[PDB]
Amino acid sequence: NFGSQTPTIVVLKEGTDASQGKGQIISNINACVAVQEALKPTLGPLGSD
Amino acid sequence: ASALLDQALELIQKGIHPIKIANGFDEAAKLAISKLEETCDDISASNDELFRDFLLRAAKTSL
Repeated sequence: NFGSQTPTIVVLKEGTDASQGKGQIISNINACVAVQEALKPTLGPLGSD
Repeated sequence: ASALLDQALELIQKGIHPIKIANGFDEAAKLAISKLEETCDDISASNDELFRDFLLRAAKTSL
């Protein structure tokens, strides 16, 4: 009423990441599999550094 | 060290694992040290007059 715009009230702050859907927990698993790939060939005596 | 690395490049092309390459130089390095320790002669039996000359042999080599 005090303004012609009447902005819609967002729940969270601007810039907050996305939310529920399909692939949220899968991204966390793929993030762990990504870090797990770096430590993968370092296993055993015949590994690498 | 570059000579060991340059010769290791050809062996990586053949598909040898690097640990077998590294273990080979470790056994070869100790074997070469064990041979060179036997063949070299001792100079402590000589007197001080000749021991000074051995320093002159190495002094002219380093300068």
